[PDB]
Amino acid sequence: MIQEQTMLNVADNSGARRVMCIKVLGGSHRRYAGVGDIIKITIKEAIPRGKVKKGDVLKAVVVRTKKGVRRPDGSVIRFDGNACVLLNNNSEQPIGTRIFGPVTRELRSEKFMKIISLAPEV
Amino acid sequence: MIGLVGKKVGMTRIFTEDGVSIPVTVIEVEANRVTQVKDLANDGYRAIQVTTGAKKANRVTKPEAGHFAKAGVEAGRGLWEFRLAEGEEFTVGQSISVELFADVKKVDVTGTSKGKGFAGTVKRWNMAGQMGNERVTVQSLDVVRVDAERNLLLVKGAVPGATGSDLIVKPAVKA
Amino acid sequence: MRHRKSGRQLNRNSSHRQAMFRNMAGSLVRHEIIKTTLPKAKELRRVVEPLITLAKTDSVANRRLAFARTRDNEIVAKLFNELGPRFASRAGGYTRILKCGFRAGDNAPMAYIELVDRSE
Amino acid sequence: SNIIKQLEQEQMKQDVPSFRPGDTVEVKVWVVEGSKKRLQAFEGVVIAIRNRGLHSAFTVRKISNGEGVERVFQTHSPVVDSISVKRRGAVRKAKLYYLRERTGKAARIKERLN
RNA sequence: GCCAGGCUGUCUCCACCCGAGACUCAGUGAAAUUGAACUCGCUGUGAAGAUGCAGUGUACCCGCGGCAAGAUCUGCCGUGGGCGCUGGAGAACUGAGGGGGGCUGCUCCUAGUACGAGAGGACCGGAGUGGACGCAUCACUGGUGUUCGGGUUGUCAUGCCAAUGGCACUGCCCGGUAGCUAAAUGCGGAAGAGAUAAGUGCUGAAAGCAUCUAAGCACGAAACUUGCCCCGAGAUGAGUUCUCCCUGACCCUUUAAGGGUCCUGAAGGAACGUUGAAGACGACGACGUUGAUAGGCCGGGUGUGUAAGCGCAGCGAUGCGUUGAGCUAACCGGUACUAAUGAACCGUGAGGCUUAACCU
RNA sequence: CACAGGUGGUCAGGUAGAGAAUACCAAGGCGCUUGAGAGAACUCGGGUGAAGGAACUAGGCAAAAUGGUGCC
RNA sequence: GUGAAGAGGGAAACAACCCAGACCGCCAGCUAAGGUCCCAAAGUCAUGGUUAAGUGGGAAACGCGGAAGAU
RNA sequence: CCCGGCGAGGGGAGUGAAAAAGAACCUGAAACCGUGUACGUACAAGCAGUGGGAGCACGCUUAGGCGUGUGACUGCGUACC
Repeated sequence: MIQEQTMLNVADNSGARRVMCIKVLGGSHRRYAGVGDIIKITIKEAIPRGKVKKGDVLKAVVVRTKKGVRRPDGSVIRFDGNACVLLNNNSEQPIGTRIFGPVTRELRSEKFMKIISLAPEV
Repeated sequence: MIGLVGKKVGMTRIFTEDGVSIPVTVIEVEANRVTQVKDLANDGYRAIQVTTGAKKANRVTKPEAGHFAKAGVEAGRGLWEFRLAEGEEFTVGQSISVELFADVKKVDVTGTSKGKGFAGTVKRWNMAGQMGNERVTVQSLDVVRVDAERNLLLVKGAVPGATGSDLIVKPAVKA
Repeated sequence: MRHRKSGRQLNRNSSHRQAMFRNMAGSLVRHEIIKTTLPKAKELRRVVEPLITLAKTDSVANRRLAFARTRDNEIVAKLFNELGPRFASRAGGYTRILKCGFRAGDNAPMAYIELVDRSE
Repeated sequence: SNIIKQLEQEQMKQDVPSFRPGDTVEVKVWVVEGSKKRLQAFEGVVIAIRNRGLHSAFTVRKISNGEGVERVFQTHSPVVDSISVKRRGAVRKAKLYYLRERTGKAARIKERLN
C-alpha cells in the first residue's frame, strides 16, 4: 500500500534513485494505492546522461510494498521497503530490462504479462 | 424457508485442498424441537415455535413448565419463531436437525452485536447513544462444512455476537 | 473496552497498588485476619492465595520468590512452617470473607477476611 | 471449547520439525503456474514463531539482490510442503526483529554447538 | 537573510494503554437569572420569524448521560421509575406506524456478434474483479497491550557475597497472554413485482386515405413505491396466541364497582450474593448447594527465554551439564477447596354492569 | 480565609557526578483535611504505532531525530 | 368618522374595515352588520339562470387561454 | 426520675396563675419548609381565570335537591406599569 507523497525505491536501470509520489489514481476519491495499481510519481535524482531527466512526471507501478499483501492461504509477502518502477501511458513497456529483488505472483494482469519474464529471482 | 437457532462458539480458518484459507465461524446447532404451531384459522398466520437448550427445573417458571408439558418436550433456553414459506407443515415435537442447511449453500445470520458503552458523535456517525445489544443481520453467506452428527456449522465471514451468544441462521432470501 | 479484563481499577499508581497489596498480604499473614473493604478484599485474596499455595512447597527458589513479593523476612519465615502444613490437605480456598455492615466513616462497605482455620 | 479444539486438532499433521528462532531453514512451497503446480525452495532465517494452534505461522527472511524479503509461512497450511533445517544457529532471543538493520558480519550468528 | 537533507499522529485515520475530573455511594455546599406558568410542531396575521392571537396535527406523567439547532428552559438519541390496557402473572409474535441507503470503475465470454455496400459497430447489463458507506469479526497482516517475561545505568535496603525489591517518564529498552483495534477479511447497493414519462404497438374509422383512442385494446426509464434489514400494540384504537395460580370464614353499614376482622400469602417479581465478552447510574443475561456464577487448584496452551543452587574451567570478566529450564495476568477441559445459607416483603383468595346464542 | 500567591539572611553530607544542576539515600520534616466504587462518551497531562516527515493549518507554533572525545 | 379617551357583535386572528356609544342586576322578547351542512345559533327551504374546472376558495395587460406564490 | 453518649436535646414530676412563660423565654403573620385531612390529575396542549357543571366527603330543613373542600368537561379569555 502507498499513500500520497511517499518515497518509492527504484527497481530499474533507468538511472532513477529517489522518486516521490504526487497523485494517486485508480478509483475516484481513493486514499491508498495497492501494489497492482497505477500511481503518479516524480523524480528527485537523475543520472548525468540518460533518457530520464529531473522534473519529469509520469505514471508508475509498485512492485514491492513495505506493508505487503496477503494470500488466499493466509501467507503474507512483506518487503523491507517500497519499490516502484516507472510506467508510461503510451509504450507501457518499461525501459528497464532488469528489476531489483524478487516479485510476487499477482502481476498476472493483462498488461503485466511482459514483466513476469524479468526478475529471475522469483 | 425456515431458519434454526444456534449458539456461537468461535471462528477460525479452514484449509482447502487447493491451498486456500477461508474464515469460518462455528455455530453449535442443537435439535430445535417444535413446541407450538400457529395457523391462519386461529393465530392469523402460519408459523412454528422452536426451542433449544436445557433449563434447570428450579430456574424454570411454572407457566413455561406447563407450556412445555403441553408441548410434550423438555424446557429449552428460549423460544423463537420462523415464518413458513407456504410449504409442507410440521408437527409439535418434530425435532429439526442441521440437514436442512446441508443443501442450501447460502444462509443469512442474525444476532445481537457485542455491547458497548456510550459512543461519541465521531464514534457513532463519523448523536451519542447505546451501542450493541441490537438485532443485526448479515446476508448472502455460504456454508462451508456441515457436520450433522456433531451439530457443527461453519459459515464464511463473521457473524454478530461474541462467544456464548445465540444467533439465528436462515436460508438466504436473496439469490 | 471493558470486555474480558481482570483487575479492578483501584485508582492509584500501579507501583502504589503493588505496594498496597504487599502490605495487605503481609498484614493478613501476620495477624491471620483483616477488616478491610470488599473491593480491596477480593483482590487481596486473589493476590495472597498464590503466595500461600507456593509456600506449601518448600524449596530455596520458592522461598526466594515468596520473599520477592513479600519483602518481609519474618513473614517469609512464618510461611513454609505453619501455614504450609496447616492447609496441606486443602487445595485452594484458603480465605473466607464475612460481611460486617457498612463503614460508618464514609458508608464504605467493609468486611472481615480470615483464613479457613484461623486457629488451632 | 471442546468442539473448536477438536476441529482445530483434526487438521494437524505431525511432520514439522521443532526449529528454534533465528535458525536457518528451507521451505518447500507449492506454486500454481498455468494449469499445473510445481515446487519452490525458499531458504531463510526464522525470526518470529507464533504457534497459535493451527494458526501457527513463522516469519522467514532472505537477502536477494541486496534487499531483505520476509515472508510468513503457515506451519500446517497445505501450501507448505516440508521444512528442513540446513544450518543450525543459537540465539537467546525469541524474536530477531533487531537484525533488519544489521548487515554483513553483524547479521551473522554463531553455531549452536549443543 | 536563504537553500538541500534527516527528523514526530499536524493529517489520510486516528487505534490502543497509564493517571485527575466527567457517573454512583456517606457529608459540606453558592452564584449569575427569576412577574407568574398546566413553558409542543406547522399555516395565516401581528411594533413584521408568535410556547400565549385564528385554523390544523402530534404527544402517557416524571427522572439520568450528551450531542448545542435556539446549559435555566424549548428541542434530539439512548435508557430508566409510576401508571392501564379490567382477576393476577410469565413467555412468543401478527403488526397501524416509524430509521435509513439504493453509488460506482475495469475486464471476461457473449463478440469483432446483429446491423452495416464498406468504414464502422451494441443492445448484452450474465460472470469475475476495484473505489467510497454501513454492519460484523480478531484466526490471519500487524498496533496497543505500564497487570507477563528478559537485557541494562545510577542509588538505597534485605547483617555481607550471591540473589532479590523500591525510585529515577513504565527509569531506558526488547518481546508479548487475553480484550480493543484498521492498515486485515466476510456481505449489501439485489433479482423479481406494481404503477410509469417519452417511446415502442394487434384490428380500427369518424372524414372508402390516414391516426397513441372514438369502439375492442398491449409493452415499457437507472424516475417512484414495495421487495432488503432494524424499532415498533403508550397503536389509550392500549392487539393476537400459549401456559400457570388463587375454589376460606365471620361481622357491620350510610345495603353497594360498600366497609371492617381472623386465617391464608398461590404463580411471579423484587430484596441480597457470585458476577458477565451487559452496564455512566438504571436496565439486561447465567447461577445461588438440586452448582462451574466468581476466586483458587490440577493439566494444557501462549508469552518470555537456558531462573537460583550445585560441581568443572579462567588466579579474575565469564562459560559449561543440571536446563528448551524457571516464571507466566485476562485463554482453554475438569475440580465445591472458598464465596453465593434456612429465610423475610410485595404480589391473592374465583375476578364489576348490560346485551345476543347455547344445556338447564 | 488553614487560599494556589510574595516575604529578608545563615546552616549546605554520602553515592555516580566538571559542577551548590542532575537521580537515590544520612539526620530532620511529612503522605499535604473529603474517602470508597464497574472505570462510559468527553476534557486535561502523558506513552506506543504499519504506509510520511510537513500532503491539515496563512505559518516547522507543540512534538520528534542527534546532543562528545582522537584520527583517516 | 375611529383610536387617542367607547365597550360589544361580524370580517377565521387583527388598533384606524361594517353595525354599534356599555348606570347595575335578571336562565325574558324583538333587531343593526353578519349567517342559517357541521365544527358553532339558525332553511341541507322554494322559484328562474351559470358552473364540470374545486374557477368558487388570488391575481392584471393581452390573443376559456393568459396562471408561476410562499418550509 | 428516665431516654440519651457521665453530652446536646427530649419525656415525666414539682414550682410556677399560666412552662400554648424554660433563660433562643410578652404578644408571634407571610414569604419558606413538613404531616394529616377532603378532592382532581398519568390520552391530555397555551396568562392557568370566568359562568354552566355531574361527581366525589361533612353538617344541616334529619331527604325536600342548602353551604363548605375539589373541579372531569364545556363557550369566552394574547399579564402589570
